[PDB]
Amino acid sequence: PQLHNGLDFSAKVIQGSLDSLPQEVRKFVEGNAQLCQPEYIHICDGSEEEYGRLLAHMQEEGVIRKLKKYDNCWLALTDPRDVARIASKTVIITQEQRDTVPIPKSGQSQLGRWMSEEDFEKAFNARFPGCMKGRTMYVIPFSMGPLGSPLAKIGIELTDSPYVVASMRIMTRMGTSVLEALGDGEFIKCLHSVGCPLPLKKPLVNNWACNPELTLIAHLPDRREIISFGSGYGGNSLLGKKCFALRIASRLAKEEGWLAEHMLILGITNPEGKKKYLAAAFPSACGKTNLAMMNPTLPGWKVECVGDDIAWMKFDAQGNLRAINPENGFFGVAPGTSVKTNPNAIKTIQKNTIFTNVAETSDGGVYWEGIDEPLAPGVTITSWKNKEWRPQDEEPCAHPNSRFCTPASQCPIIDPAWESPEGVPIEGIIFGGRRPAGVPLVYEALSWQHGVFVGAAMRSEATAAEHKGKVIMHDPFAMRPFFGYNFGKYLAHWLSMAHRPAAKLPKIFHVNWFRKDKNGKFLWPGFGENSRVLEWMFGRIEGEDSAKLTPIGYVPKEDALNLKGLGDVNVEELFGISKEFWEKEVEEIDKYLEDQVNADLPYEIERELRALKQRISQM
Ligand SMILES: Nc1nc2c(ncn2[C@@H]2O[C@H](COP(=O)(O)OP(=O)(O)OP(=O)(O)O)[C@@H](O)[C@H]2O)c(=O)[nH]1
Ligand SMILES: [Mn+2]
Ligand SMILES: [Mn+2]
Ligand SMILES: [Mn+2]
Ligand code: NA
Repeated sequence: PQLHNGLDFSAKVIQGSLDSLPQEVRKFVEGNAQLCQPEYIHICDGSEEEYGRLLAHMQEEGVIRKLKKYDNCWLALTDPRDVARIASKTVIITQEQRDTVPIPKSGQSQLGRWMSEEDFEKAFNARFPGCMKGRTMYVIPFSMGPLGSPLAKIGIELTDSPYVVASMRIMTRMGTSVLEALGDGEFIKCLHSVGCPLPLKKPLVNNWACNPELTLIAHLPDRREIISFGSGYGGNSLLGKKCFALRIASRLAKEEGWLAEHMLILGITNPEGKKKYLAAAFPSACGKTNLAMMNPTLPGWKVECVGDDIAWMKFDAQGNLRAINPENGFFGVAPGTSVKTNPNAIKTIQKNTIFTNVAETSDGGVYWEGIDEPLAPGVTITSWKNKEWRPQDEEPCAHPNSRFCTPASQCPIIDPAWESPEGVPIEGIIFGGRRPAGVPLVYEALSWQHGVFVGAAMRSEATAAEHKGKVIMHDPFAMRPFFGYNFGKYLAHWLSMAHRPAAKLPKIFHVNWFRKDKNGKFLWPGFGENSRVLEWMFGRIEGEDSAKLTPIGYVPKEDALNLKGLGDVNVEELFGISKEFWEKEVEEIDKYLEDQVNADLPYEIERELRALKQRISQM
């Protein structure tokens, strides 16, 4: 069917067969093989054999090290220039800027970053041609969600990184069964290159291929495409993790009437054996993963994990808000993780786990700040920078957002319905973040509309490449880095859920684990003690008379919370609501919503802001 042997890359296939791919999958693979000029094409099958060899190869090349203390665990240390998502290089392309972000009255939008089609075409042409020369293009067929679930979506990721392949096997469902399930159906096109064709133009740092200068993570929702160049790390390279999971999915969700959110999903069971599912949106550094796998301090209570990071939610015919975890593993922040703060994570990560940018102990174990396991005298620490490290050094031993990448199936408190194709019925949505002052331990929204306002108004003390130290910033719905489209329209979409006939709208709560006294000490012990707060939400969903009305919403009554074992807890200060603080809070929210959202702000949000101002004025 051709004049030469040009567009057929069969000769370069080293696993699988181009003939076995669906027609549109093949076109995507061969079009990008022509552009990127990889040496080989490896069609991934997801098999155990594929994985072990892939790992052994990366070991054979010094890309990863085997962690000899554990069962089949591996360490990758990156180039320090490639250590997180870079917000300024993360862009969404649409015809009109306003469909992607509201137009800010001053400075930049804090709610997204748009690039024109024209600008993106130029950027793409400056990056991808020839970018995989001398490397293998891996073809990763993957499902976001349980295979065959009506809530699941399929992608194909092309990548030149075996680290991506290994990690995507953990974090998504991938391999031949996905290609079988897909047939000729639609899929998200995911294109990734580390941007270091051979022979290398620049020196390789720490055996970690990347192109910081040209790093660009792009999303083209109208084309169903994600195109990412120059980073090998995390949400920039595992294109399911955030690019698909939140940015593309939230736009699909908008079109199709569902929700794609930065939320954990947990199941909680009381001492009577009654069970409920809760979703919670907190920003990075605010403890979704701790909550999602909680070991509850309260006797007789049980928490089970459905997911720790992404929730895809859609109302079913009965009106239940059904949530799936579209991921297959946990991509968790390592620092701060311990038997104390997260015993169930510790049990999950002892096998078949890939660690990135953590420290290594001389006996081949993992180490990081806050691990709360002292070492035997004589055991030394190699930092994530590959150097020897002593506890009194300036630098930390692990990168502060270093990660583990671990199969979800290995969590000992994994919910037996975590892969159920219909999802789990969410009865409560929880918002929260780090507020050192003013915001009490827990409150409950007065209505759905108020609850959406509470999500919209979220602020949190965030912590390096965008500012020095900790600073309180807006992070509505914990989605500030992740909106697929105009935030004002996202709020409208949330509000519209109230007009679905027979919808069983979840109760909305806001939490604050991080309130501090005058001297900077935490008022609330947190972690497993947060079961006490979950108990109250549970009772509130059951309609128990355990709430006192305040201007910000409902709070627990005096003695409504079980504080047995916690007699030193300053409840006065921890639940205190100051008129002065809240006058300032509503003024600041007003200014932020005006500046950042303006003409796209829904009426209902403006009304909730007025209502809150009014309630505060009567204090
Ligand atoms: N004081 C206090 N700190 C907590 C609590 N729960 C979690 N943390 C802290 O939150 C941090 C861990 O949160 P992360 O794992 O970054 O949060 P996450 O929401 O899972 O973030 P991503 O995985 O990036 O989405 C550590 O600093 C913990 O000490 C709590 O109940 N109280
Ligand atoms: Mn080699
Ligand atoms: Mn997490
Ligand atoms: Mn996250
Ligand atoms: Na390395």
